[PDB]
Amino acid sequence: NFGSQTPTIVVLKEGTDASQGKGQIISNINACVAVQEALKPTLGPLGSD
Amino acid sequence: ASALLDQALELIQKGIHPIKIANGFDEAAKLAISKLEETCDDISASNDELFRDFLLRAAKTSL
Repeated sequence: NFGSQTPTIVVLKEGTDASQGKGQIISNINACVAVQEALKPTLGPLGSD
Repeated sequence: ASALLDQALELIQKGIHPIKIANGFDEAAKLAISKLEETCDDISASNDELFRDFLLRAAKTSL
């Protein structure tokens, strides 16, 4: 009423990441599999550094 | 060290694992040290007059 715009009230702050859907927990698993790939060939005596 | 690395490049092309390459130089390095320790002669039996000359042999080599 005090303004012609009447902005819609967002729940969270601007810039907050996305939310529920399909692939949220899968991204966390793929993030762990990504870090797990770096430590993968370092296993055993015949590994690498 | 570059000579060991340059010769290791050809062996990586053949598909040898690097640990077998590294273990080979470790056994070869100790074997070469064990041979060179036997063949070299001792100079402590000589007197001080000749021991000074051995320093002159190495002094002219380093300068």
